[PDB]
Amino acid sequence: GADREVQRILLELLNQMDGFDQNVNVKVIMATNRADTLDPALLRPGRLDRKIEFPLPDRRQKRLIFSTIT
Amino acid sequence: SYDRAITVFSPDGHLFQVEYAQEAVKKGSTAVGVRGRDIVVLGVEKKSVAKLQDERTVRKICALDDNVCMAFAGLTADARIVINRARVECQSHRLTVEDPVTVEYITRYIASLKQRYTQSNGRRPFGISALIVGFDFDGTPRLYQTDPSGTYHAWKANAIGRGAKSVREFLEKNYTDEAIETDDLTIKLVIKALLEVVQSGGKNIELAVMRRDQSLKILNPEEIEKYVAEIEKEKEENE
Amino acid sequence: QIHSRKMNVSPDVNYEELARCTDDFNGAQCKAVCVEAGMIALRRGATELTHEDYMEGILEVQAKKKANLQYYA
Amino acid sequence: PTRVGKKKKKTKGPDAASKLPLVTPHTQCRLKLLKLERIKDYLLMEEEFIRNQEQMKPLEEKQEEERSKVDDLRGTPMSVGTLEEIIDDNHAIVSTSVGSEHYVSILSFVDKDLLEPGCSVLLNHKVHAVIGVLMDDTDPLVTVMKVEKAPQETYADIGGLDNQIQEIKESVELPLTHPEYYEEMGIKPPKGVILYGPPGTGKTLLAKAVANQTSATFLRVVGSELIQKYLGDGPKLVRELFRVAEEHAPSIVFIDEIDAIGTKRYDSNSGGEREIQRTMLELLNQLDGFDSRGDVKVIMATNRIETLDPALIRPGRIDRKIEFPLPDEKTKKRIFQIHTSRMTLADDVTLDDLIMAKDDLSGADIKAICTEAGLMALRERRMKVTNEDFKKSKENVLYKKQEGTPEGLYL
Amino acid sequence: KGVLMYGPPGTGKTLLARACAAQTKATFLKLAGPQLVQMFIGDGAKLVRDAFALAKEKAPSIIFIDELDAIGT
Amino acid sequence: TPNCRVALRNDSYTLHKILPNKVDPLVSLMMVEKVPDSTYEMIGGLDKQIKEIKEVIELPVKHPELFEALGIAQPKGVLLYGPPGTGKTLLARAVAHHTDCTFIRVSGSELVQKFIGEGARMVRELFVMAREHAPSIIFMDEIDSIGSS
Amino acid sequence: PIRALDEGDIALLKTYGQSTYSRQIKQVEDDIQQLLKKINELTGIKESDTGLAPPALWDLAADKQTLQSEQPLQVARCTKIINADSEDPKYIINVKQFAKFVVDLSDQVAPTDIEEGMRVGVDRNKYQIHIPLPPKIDPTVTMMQVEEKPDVTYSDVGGCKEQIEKLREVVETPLLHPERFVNLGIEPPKGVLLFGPPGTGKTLCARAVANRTDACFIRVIGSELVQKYVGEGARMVRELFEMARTKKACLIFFDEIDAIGGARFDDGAGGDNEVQRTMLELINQLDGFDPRGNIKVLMATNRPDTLDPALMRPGRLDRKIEFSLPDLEGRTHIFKIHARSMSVERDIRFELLARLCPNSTGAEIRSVCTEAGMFAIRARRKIATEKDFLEAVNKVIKSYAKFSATPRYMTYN
Amino acid sequence: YDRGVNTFSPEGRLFQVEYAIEAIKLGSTAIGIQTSEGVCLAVEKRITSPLMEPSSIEKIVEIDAHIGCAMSGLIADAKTLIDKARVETQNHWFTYNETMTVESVTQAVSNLALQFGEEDSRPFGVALLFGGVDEKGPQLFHMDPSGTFVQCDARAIGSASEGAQSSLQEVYHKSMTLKEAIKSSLIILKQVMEEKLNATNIELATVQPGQNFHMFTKEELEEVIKDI
Ligand SMILES: Nc1ncnc2c1ncn2[C@@H]1O[C@H](COP(=O)(O)OP(=O)(O)OP(=O)(O)O)[C@@H](O)[C@H]1O
Ligand SMILES: Nc1ncnc2c1ncn2[C@@H]1O[C@H](COP(=O)(O)OP(=O)(O)OP(=O)(O)O)[C@@H](O)[C@H]1O
Ligand SMILES: Nc1ncnc2c1ncn2[C@@H]1O[C@H](COP(=O)(O)OP(=O)(O)OP(=O)(O)O)[C@@H](O)[C@H]1O
Ligand SMILES: [Mg+2]
Ligand SMILES: [Mg+2]
Ligand SMILES: [Mg+2]
Repeated sequence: GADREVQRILLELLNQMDGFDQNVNVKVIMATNRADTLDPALLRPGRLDRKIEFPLPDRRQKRLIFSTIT
Repeated sequence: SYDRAITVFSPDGHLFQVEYAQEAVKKGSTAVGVRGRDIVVLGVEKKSVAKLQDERTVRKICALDDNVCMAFAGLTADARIVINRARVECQSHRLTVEDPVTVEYITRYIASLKQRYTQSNGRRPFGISALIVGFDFDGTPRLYQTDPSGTYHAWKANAIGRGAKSVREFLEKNYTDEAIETDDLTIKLVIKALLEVVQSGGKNIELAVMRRDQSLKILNPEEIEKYVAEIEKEKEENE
Repeated sequence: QIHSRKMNVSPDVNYEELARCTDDFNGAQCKAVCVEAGMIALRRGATELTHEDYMEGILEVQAKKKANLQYYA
Repeated sequence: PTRVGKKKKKTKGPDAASKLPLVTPHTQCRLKLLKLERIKDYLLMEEEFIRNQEQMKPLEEKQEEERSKVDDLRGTPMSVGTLEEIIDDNHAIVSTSVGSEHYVSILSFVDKDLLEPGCSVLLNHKVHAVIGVLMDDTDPLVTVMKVEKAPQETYADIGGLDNQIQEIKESVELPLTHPEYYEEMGIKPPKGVILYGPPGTGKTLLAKAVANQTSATFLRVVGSELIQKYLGDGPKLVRELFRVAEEHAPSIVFIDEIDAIGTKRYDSNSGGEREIQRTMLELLNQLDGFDSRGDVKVIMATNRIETLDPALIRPGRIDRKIEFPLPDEKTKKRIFQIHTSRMTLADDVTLDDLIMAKDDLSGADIKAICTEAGLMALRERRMKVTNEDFKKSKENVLYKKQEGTPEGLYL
Repeated sequence: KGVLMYGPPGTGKTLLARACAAQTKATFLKLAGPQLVQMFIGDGAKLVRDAFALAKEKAPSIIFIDELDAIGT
Repeated sequence: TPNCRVALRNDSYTLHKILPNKVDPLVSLMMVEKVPDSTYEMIGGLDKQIKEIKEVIELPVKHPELFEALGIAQPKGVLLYGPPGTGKTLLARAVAHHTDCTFIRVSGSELVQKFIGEGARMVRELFVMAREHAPSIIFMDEIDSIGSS
Repeated sequence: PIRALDEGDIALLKTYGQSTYSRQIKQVEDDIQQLLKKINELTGIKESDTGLAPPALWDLAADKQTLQSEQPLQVARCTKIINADSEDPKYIINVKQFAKFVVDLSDQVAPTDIEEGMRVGVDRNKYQIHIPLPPKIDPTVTMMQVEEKPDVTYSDVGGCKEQIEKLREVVETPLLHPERFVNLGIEPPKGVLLFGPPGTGKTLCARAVANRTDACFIRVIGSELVQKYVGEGARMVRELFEMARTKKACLIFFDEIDAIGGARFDDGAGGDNEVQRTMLELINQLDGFDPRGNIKVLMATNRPDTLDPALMRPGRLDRKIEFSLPDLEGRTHIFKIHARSMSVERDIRFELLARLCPNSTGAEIRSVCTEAGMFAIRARRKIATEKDFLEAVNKVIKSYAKFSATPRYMTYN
Repeated sequence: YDRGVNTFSPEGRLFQVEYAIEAIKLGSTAIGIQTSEGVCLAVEKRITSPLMEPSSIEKIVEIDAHIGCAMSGLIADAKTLIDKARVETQNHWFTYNETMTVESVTQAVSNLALQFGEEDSRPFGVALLFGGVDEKGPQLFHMDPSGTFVQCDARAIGSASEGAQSSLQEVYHKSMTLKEAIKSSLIILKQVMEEKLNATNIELATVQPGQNFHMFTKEELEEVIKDI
């Protein structure tokens, strides 16, 4: 019990994102830790079109964060 | 409900791991066998060939000596070892004692081999059940069977495999007090008993006979087709 | 003996027998042994107790029961 | 006295359907044209006889002075109350719907014998006095659960289950039709019967077939009908349902899927499981109420039996446990005989071949094959059904569940 | 002002505390554990404070608490 | 009438009027009231699946006497399944646009509400609301919820 | 190669096959089911009763001596009293469905008999106490204090005589001989709970000594102590333990105490919604008002989970009497019980039966005796044979119980 | 606790051997009576099928030409103990030119009835009755999987053990004869079995002093049945 309660909150989220109704002009921004864990039904486009990875920095972006703080 | 060791008794006194091996017998192919007046016979239920393989390597009936036969159920891995072992013992007996091997001696060996193999941990018991047929002991036809517990036992007619209970109930209403002489009549008994197969395709039967003096005679699927025709012909006359 | 003051006890009581036979017992169970000994003497209707009645009370507390067990000659 | 209260003065209302179950040609024949037009004749006349009944009654009544004034002596919006206790001095203590309890008078025209604690009465608004006792009427929730129409076909509909059909007929139909046998040995009939097994086997069929051919009042309760949320509505209905079953016939109470109302009795302190559990407990109590059950038979039916409360399963409550297995290769011949009867069967088919190749399909599997093979003939534009439609129906319907076997491992 | 008695079982937990106020007469005040536990919400805490404040109004009174491990968790 | 509500005069409790529209609480997304979202032609590449569903919805409803003449029971249940998400919803919305029939949308997780009871009784109150508009098609979203095991 | 069906192709199916009787048989069946409906709303027979009396005796009653009960008589409610005060009433009273009130008595009474926990007549507006009423004596106790002989013989529960001997010593010996207690110097035990497997003889050993008491006996329904309204079940268990302690030599039998039970001295007791109202009030009145009583109370349940150590603290409950299975001779006695009263053969032996019943209850033993009779009904019989019982034991025990796989036996003979 | 023979209870005990005694209880019944004229012996067959050949079911085996045997419980454990008991009398004759006495047979048998965990396997599942005529007259003995060896005057084991022993103490006395005790035995057998007793349900075995041959009855058994 109550682990299918977590699992059905996914399903209600999947329905009101890609059900019949197609609620236009609403926008969904999600952010996680490690995202290899999660459900592939989220990751299909039409629902979660944009896949953006943040690196740590790299070099030439250490410079830019050094600039903006100092 | 401890069923995870072989050296433990239940609080009502059982060995469930011995009991679970006999359930693996019931997923095996059926085989029956009767003894006759002079000619013994046994038959098997052969499964369907899958159209792209050779069928001389699916052997389910073997001979240990020149005068004793064998039919089994269960799983073919454990069956191959017991066959290969018992061919040695019926040969080594002949060396130590110059007689041919009686049908009763070789079943005590197979049962005792399955016996001592049950007792120690780390020795998963043989999930097969054998039928041993031979008119070998001085013109006397006999048939026995084994059991995964390791208990050899003598019948006069037998059935194993999936749904043997239907066949064993069938034979008690069919095996007459009339000892079926005229040995094609005795073969007609087995082919009619295996005509009450789980499927009874007609072309899926392999019967093996022994006329107590020859070698093993595997029948051919034209002679066996002749006996299936006369069974349906004589059954139509009964109406 | 404090708890057995209020009942008819046979005055043949070996407390050395009662001291060592008790093990892993609190005084709650030791009170219970004395009352259960008196209840068994009521079952047979005897007026008095015995050390065996305390030993029978010991078997009654943790619910033991014996027999002949045919391992033990 | 000897015959105290003469046993609640109460009749029974059985079913009214099974008007004429003799349509026995079962085909396009002039007999069924003649049979049904006879049935049309008797129903039109029974319509026209009662039409003339409310027609030719010149009465034009004038009410009696005593009855007309008492109807105005009572209030016009009468309210329904409940007796709790009685003091015989023309005033007693009753209860409202909310439970407010009032020392109201009772009027001296109420037929002061029907006053028993638990009986329903009528009340006023001003002084809330007992105007008149109401007859033992129930809520609309239980009246839906009383069957009006005999549903479907008789024991010829099912495809061979006769080892178990002869069991239930001994436990239900035989004690009602012929209770001579039991008194010949002084043996009481069994009380409760549980039907269990794999699904799609015919548990609901045998419930419908008994409800077809019976003279009992058949009550239909399905599981989670019986669960509500107003803190007493659960155990109230069980008392009301078996009061109705007591006052009416030697009766049959069919409760279906009691696994949704009984499993092993855990008692978490949260007030969600108690309402289940209090209702669960009182049904088991009202089962063995033993006051006067008056031959009320109870039939219960689930799929799994292992997840049940063992207090239900024990004898004393329920005496019969019946398995409905996946049958055989023999009664399959009868189900294929039945479900292919009303269709133009072509003479190329060997339906034994389908029974031959398979071992564990059910009755609902067979009916799905018979519908699908008929649909395949419509696809290739036919009426008769070849062998090939049954081949394509067997492949299309069956392969959705079959998973897991050690092929090659055995032989 | 807080001294705690503990041991394997009692007969020695209550019994020593029974021995404590038997010969110390300074206004003994016993209190048990689930006697605080009511269906009344908060009247556990109400009875805790009001009995303590009553024992504070008495000048020599000591406070006993019986099976505090019923809520000592 | 069954489940008949009446207008009751609040003073003297007299029957003011028979009220129509027998009880339908929370039937909002049921009978959608606006169909056009996607058409029958814009799917593509799924023609066999379209043909089977039309044979099980449109064929039994438009011509019931064909099955009566043949002597089989008409089917009523369809399970659609596909792992990644491939057209499961469009084909339902196309039938929603092209049926000329009462069409009920139930994303089933909305029958759990909070209470003992209430989450179940509306299922009974659902099919009688579908029986009222007697030609009907009821749709389930995502039975990986209620209906598991 | 799939083809679907055009509109002309529909007409091929719909035409062919009895185009003379197709609709001719069908619309007759169609409109007759319409006619089944049209009879039913045309009939609509249903009529009322409304419980009136014959007008021979109520016409003079229906005179002004109804209005003399309308306008002079009142509509007063009933309540309970928490407590009182001295020299001045200031009474505290709960409707408990409405609020609790601080009220007065009306002038028609004396302040004597307005004691605590009493039903009183309460004004609708000023809420004054009008008439004190009894606690509704006595259907709250005597409807389960039946004081009636039950039909259970002493020879019915034979075979468990030592568990009976425990209960015969605990119950009977103080109630009729509290003299050897003085002759020895002891006092009787005053607490016994029963638990064990269902259908063992729990209610039997209760009802057998309820038959052999010649005295007051009370059986208590476990769900009766569970009530719908909050604060109502405790009020009942008040009234039970008060008016049972009045008369002497009585017995109370609690049964199915699972609903009112649970360990309240231990980890749980996080309940407190009308179950603990019953529970806390009963453990209040179990001690406190019982030093050296006369009325013994017995509990019985199927679940040994719900043991309270506060009950099992001595003073409330003392002894754990549980019931067991019969060895053989108890079983063979029970088979003779359930078969002496039916049409049997005079030559069957029952010791052969109890061999085949290793772990079984008398509920199952009774079920075999009924089932064996059912086999006699299958054929034309009127007396049971040996094999009738032998099929019944196979049908009951060797089918659903803990033994299967009978054909693969061949290891034991 | 139990789950293994290398473990004690807090009270005693096993808890493993106790379960081995339970495995005897589902065997077939068997009665032997010691009498000064000789030891008789009886058993019940419990045949399942008519196709099942009856003489392959052994319950009386011949240990030696003056000692019989009777078993219950597990057949698989029994065939090992029968095999050694024939060898132990045979070695004793080889090195002493004499017959091993009936008591000292079972000493050799019990010496690996108790070896099950005493090496450096499970206990057996079989109880035995040994009857024989040695130099001290006729003897009857009984053992168990716990190796507890004892002498009995008239013993009955297997299923219906307690039901036989209660009835069997009623009729036994010291001055019985052999022909009396045979028909005294099978009266108890038809009381405790379930089928009608005939010539196919039971079999006998008697050993006499002067009749070291023929520990058996072969269809003279039909004559004893009608002498009921
Ligand atoms: N033995 C049978 N003979 C004829 N028809 C059968 C049989 N078994 C099943 N059927 C068909 O299967 C359908 C469903 O059977 P039914 O629902 O009664 O089985 P069930 O065990 O009640 O299944 P569930 O428990 O899932 O409801 C019936 O309408 C019937 O037509
Ligand atoms: N076969 C197809 N033809 C045309 N468009 C498709 C197809 N499959 C998916 N799409 C596109 O994918 C989008 C989402 O389709 P849909 O909502 O059916 O996903 P789904 O199959 O319901 O997924 P899930 O059931 O896993 O949520 C739609 O906008 C649709 O245009
Ligand atoms: N020991 C016994 N001796 C005689 N009859 C018995 C015995 N045990 C059970 N019975 C039979 O079973 C019935 C008694 O069951 P009992 O009243 O003990 O059930 P119970 O303990 O009340 O069950 P539960 O505890 O589940 O309510 C009697 O009708 C009797 O025929
Ligand atoms: Mg069903
Ligand atoms: Mg979707
Ligand atoms: Mg009971």
